[PDB]
Amino acid sequence: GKGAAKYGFKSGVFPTTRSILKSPTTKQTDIINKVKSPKPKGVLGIGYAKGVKHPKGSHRLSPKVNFIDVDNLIAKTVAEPQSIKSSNGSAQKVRLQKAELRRKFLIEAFRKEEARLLHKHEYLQKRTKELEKAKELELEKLNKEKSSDLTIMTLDKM
Amino acid sequence: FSRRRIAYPFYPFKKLGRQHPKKHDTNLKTAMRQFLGPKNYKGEYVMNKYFTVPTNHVPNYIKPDLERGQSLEHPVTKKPLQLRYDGTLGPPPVENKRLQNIFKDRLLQPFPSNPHCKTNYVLSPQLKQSIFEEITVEGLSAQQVSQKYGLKIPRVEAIVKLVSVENSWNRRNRVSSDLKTMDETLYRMFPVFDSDASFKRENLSEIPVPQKTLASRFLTIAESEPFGPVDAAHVLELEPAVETLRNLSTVGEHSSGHQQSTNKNTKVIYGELVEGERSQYKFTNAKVGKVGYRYGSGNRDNKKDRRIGFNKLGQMVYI
Amino acid sequence: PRKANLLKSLARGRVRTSFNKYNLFNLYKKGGVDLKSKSLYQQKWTAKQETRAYHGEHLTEKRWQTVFKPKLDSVAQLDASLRGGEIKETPFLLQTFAVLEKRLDFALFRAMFASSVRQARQFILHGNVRVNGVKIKHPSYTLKPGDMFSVKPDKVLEALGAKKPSFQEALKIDKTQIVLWN
Amino acid sequence: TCGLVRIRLARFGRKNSPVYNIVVANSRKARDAKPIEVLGTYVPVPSPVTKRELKRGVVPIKDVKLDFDRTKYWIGVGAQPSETVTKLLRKAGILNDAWATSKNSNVNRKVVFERMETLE
Amino acid sequence: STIPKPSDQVPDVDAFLNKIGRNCNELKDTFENNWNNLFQWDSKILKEKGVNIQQRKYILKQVHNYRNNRPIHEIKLGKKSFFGGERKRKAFTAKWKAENKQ
Amino acid sequence: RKACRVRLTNGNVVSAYIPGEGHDAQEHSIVYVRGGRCQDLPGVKYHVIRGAGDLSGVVNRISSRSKYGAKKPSKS
RNA sequence: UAGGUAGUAGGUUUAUUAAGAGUUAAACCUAGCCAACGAUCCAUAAUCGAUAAUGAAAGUUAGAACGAUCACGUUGACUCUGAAAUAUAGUCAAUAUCUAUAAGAUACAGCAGUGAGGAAUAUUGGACAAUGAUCGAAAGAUUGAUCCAGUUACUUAUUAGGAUGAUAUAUAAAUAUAUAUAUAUAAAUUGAUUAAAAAUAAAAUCCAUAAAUAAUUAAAAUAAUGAUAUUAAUUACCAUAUAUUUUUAUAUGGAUAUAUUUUAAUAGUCCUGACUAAUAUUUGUGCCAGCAGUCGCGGUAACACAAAGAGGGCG
Ligand SMILES: [Mg+2]
Ligand SMILES: [Mg+2]
Ligand SMILES: [Mg+2]
Ligand SMILES: [Mg+2]
Ligand SMILES: [Mg+2]
Ligand SMILES: [Mg+2]
Ligand SMILES: [Mg+2]
Ligand SMILES: [Mg+2]
Ligand SMILES: [Mg+2]
Ligand SMILES: [Mg+2]
Ligand SMILES: [Mg+2]
Ligand SMILES: [Mg+2]
Ligand SMILES: [Mg+2]
Ligand SMILES: [Mg+2]
Ligand SMILES: [Mg+2]
Ligand SMILES: [Mg+2]
Ligand SMILES: [Mg+2]
Ligand SMILES: [Mg+2]
Ligand SMILES: [Mg+2]
Ligand SMILES: [Mg+2]
Ligand SMILES: [Mg+2]
Ligand SMILES: [Mg+2]
Ligand SMILES: [Mg+2]
Ligand SMILES: [Mg+2]
Ligand SMILES: [Mg+2]
Ligand SMILES: [Mg+2]
Ligand SMILES: [Mg+2]
Ligand SMILES: [Mg+2]
Ligand SMILES: [Mg+2]
Ligand SMILES: [Mg+2]
Repeated sequence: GKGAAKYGFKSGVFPTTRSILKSPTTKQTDIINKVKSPKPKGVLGIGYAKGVKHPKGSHRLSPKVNFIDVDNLIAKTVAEPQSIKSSNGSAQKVRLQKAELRRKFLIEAFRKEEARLLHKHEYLQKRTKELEKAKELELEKLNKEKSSDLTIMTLDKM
Repeated sequence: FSRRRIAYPFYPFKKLGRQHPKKHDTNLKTAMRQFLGPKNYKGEYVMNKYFTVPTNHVPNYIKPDLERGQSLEHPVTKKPLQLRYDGTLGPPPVENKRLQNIFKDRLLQPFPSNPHCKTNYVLSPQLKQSIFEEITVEGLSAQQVSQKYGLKIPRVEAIVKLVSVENSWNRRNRVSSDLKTMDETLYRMFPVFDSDASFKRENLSEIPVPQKTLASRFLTIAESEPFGPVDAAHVLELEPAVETLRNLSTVGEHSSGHQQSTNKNTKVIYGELVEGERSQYKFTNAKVGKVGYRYGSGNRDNKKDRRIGFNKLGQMVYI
Repeated sequence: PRKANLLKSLARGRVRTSFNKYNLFNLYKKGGVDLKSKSLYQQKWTAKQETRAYHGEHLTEKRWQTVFKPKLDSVAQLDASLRGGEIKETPFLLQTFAVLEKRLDFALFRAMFASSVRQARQFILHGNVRVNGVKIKHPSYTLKPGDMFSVKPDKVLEALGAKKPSFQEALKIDKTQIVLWN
Repeated sequence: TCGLVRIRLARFGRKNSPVYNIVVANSRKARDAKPIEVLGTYVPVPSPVTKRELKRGVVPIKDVKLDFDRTKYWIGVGAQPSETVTKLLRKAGILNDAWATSKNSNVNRKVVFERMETLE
Repeated sequence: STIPKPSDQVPDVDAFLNKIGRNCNELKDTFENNWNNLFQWDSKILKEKGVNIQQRKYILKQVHNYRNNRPIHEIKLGKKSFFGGERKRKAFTAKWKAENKQ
Repeated sequence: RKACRVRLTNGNVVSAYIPGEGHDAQEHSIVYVRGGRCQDLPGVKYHVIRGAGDLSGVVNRISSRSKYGAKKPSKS
């Protein structure tokens, strides 16, 4: 009970939620540019510098983030029935209907997940802009010179 | 240093003396008899002033100190009586000037030892009917009615609901003569609420005291900075008390400015049913990570704080 | 629920939540709790005795200790200086037993639908009460603001009414009345 | 049902008073063990109804909390629901009649009123 | 509610009872040869008539099958093995080999 | 004071004290030993539970019966 | 427990598994690493939480119950199969029992039970009706998983009655409303003769009740199948009904020379010198018998030892 406060006074544990999209999508050019941004090579350096030999049998540069495309993922995973068939049989009818429904749900899920991530990044940026404006506004509001300050002694030339 | 002590009356009373062996009486019992007076064949104590009930809208509460253990008076002429050596009642030799004039606060105070407790005022049926008509027929807002009569918004809405029940009982003649007699008796037993009387009027500016405010905080500013309620509220990260009270005024169920549209954001799917079915599933949208019975949740069933609830039928259940 | 054992005793002199004649005399002859010449523990014990004898005498102290809430409640008046005059001190500590008045039995007692909390509990158990139109048989039911509760008129009449004498007793009183009239 | 990923119910509550939890769990795991995901709750006991409101025409209701989007995703990626979960999901509308069986054929039975969505 | 008509395979209650199987013959007296009773009695009435738990459940299941035109017959109850269940088969087979086949 | 030298089942030998008015403990008697020391006796560190094992409860004990293994007299 | 480590510390090779490194196997070179902020050794021990206890809190404790993570299924090693076993499989050894005396069978830490060790810990129940698993195309079959019930106050939570109540008998007829009803004669348990009580406590009266009864034929589950099972309320007759969250009023139907039938809750256990709530007083014993967590009681004289009467907690 003592530790439930850190998590909201709620007892027990849920399973960790897992991501619909396991890797960053290609349309997130923001994070693509972030990863391709120049890599620090100094006091806070992230990798090897010029003139230093990385250990034999090791890759000097870190691997490449596998950016995925939603359209490519859908194409590889779920494919339309390119060959149409005469579904006269009962089992054929049932299984075709099931496949249709499953494909629709999966494609909808992937599309909505990508949309959600994009909206999330945009909303985060908008919130950051609002907070920066609020910071500047509050700082200048406190910086405004109020007459009541004259009743505080000041050794300015001192 | 403590000891057991029988709760003898603080006021003087005739104690026991030489009692015939087969009487086995106690000073407590003799004090009881002196307080109650003689018991008539009807099983009544007409002598005791508190035996009956008032009919002049003046509460009749005990005044031990004021009366100094003299609860016996004449039933009809309402004159004081006191026990005599010979054992029969008689008016006191000297009048008690404490009882001749009592303050209104002590008149309403029920228990001598507690000055804070005070009886509440009974609303007249005329006032109840007027408030009913003004809230339903005239459409006047609950805030307006509360401001008009001095009553609190919960009380006025409560009386609206109660008078609705009373009207239904009247339509169906459920009220009876015995209930009417109780009505009259307990109406005459309590004082009436007078809206014209300011000291009678309730206060309409009471707000709950929050935890953040309960704590004491002290701020050091130069001897010329103005500092007001808005600044204090900002420092405490709270909204002004005026905003808090204005919200309270509008919170009323039937009061103005009520809004509870939040739930309108969620999705509900009432499933279909066919002939012969006994129930209907009502699915509702949920959010992963915030739904479902949790794993490893504390089992309080064997502890002193196990939760208990009541279902719609009123049945006791373990929640 | 504690069995009713020596509730109306004159010697012990504890004021109960009832309209009984003996309780009335106890309340009459008690001149307040005597805290003179007592240590802190003794003062606390006497206060506990009296306050528990009145409030919730029918709750095992083990249960009352759980029901007890250390947080008291108060309401602040915003027009205190505006009205003018002298300002009185808020009796916070009188809310110590305020957690018990949200129960159904105490609600009936305060509403004067029963002569005592015990009779209110019996009424609830026997099933002569309803809360918001639901027959509630559990005295420990806790109400919420805006709730409505009703009691049967016959039971309320019995609680706030005189006793019905037996036939022979009534005949005795009527014989006496005959003698007086003649 | 077949497959190593299944959508089923795990019991909770007390003796003589159950409440199930719709979850995605490996077929290999225990019934009440921690699943991959918890989709919703389900109270088999219908909401009680008073005699007057029966003659009014009110029907008992069974609460089934559920997250439609993630149920869609899990039934799209190949999870096989257990028969009871299938009845719940189909009756809601997440699944269709393609999951029905000859043993349960209610299409021919008269319908009182169809499903409907509401923004409560 | 609905009472299906008899057929040539099952002209009457005795035919149904014999055909369902699982030693249901002794229920002759309980059902008294009343087709309407057979298709109108539920587990409550069967319990007060004294049939066993398995017997009543089986009878109701086959009654539902017939009412829905599904096949009526006696289905396998399920035996362990000649050499015994898995948890004892190794020992029993060793003993059997030694004592009969040497 | 009446005391006894007793060997527990665990193997350790200790000295216990027999409370009450009179006792029937003898050589090679099966008894139950609990904690608690007789203050006025140096060395003793345990008590024997009256009413358990072969040690009978105190005779004609009507006050604090449970502490001495005495059964309530019905008298009814 | 003051020096430990020789694949030990690096570098090197080539085998080896999908993949790494002294990780195995080789070579192969350097001397190197860990150490008084505690190495190496030796004991003890299954870890943890959004779990339980405690505290104002930092913390301390537990690791039974609800869930995660390890390691085992008599003990030790090794091998198939596999994507993953040193598998509760095989193979050969250790014990300890059986019957087929044989490349024998079995190790209950799965359920229920039996001995034994303990202060101490249940039923050799019922059903696959529900949720899951395994086989099957299905029909269905198997589940000591699981769901129920049985023992056990081990722990919680509910009810386990409540108004009134200090006594009985006897007094002039020889309806427009009385009312402080008085005299009397008796009776009166245990203490006690007054602030010394037990005690409104008993009986008594008035109302209630889950009390054999009397229909639900609810819900757990529906296409069906209910172990639990003698499962919840309103009535002393049921229900459509004029009453829409509202004992419900209409002598509606068979039986009646207005009710004849209700039945009903009975606490134990500690303590009263102070810490520590308990003043109403007595009897016995007389450094003995005996109390006691601490200070301490008991020498005829005990507020402490055994009582009796009162009394204080918890229930
Ligand atoms: Mg004291
Ligand atoms: Mg299959
Ligand atoms: Mg059950
Ligand atoms: Mg000592
Ligand atoms: Mg005892
Ligand atoms: Mg090594
Ligand atoms: Mg290598
Ligand atoms: Mg080597
Ligand atoms: Mg060390
Ligand atoms: Mg160990
Ligand atoms: Mg720990
Ligand atoms: Mg555990
Ligand atoms: Mg530990
Ligand atoms: Mg266990
Ligand atoms: Mg192993
Ligand atoms: Mg073993
Ligand atoms: Mg092993
Ligand atoms: Mg093996
Ligand atoms: Mg076992
Ligand atoms: Mg033993
Ligand atoms: Mg135990
Ligand atoms: Mg079985
Ligand atoms: Mg309890
Ligand atoms: Mg006497
Ligand atoms: Mg059924
Ligand atoms: Mg003692
Ligand atoms: Mg000393
Ligand atoms: Mg003592
Ligand atoms: Mg004593
Ligand atoms: Mg006594």
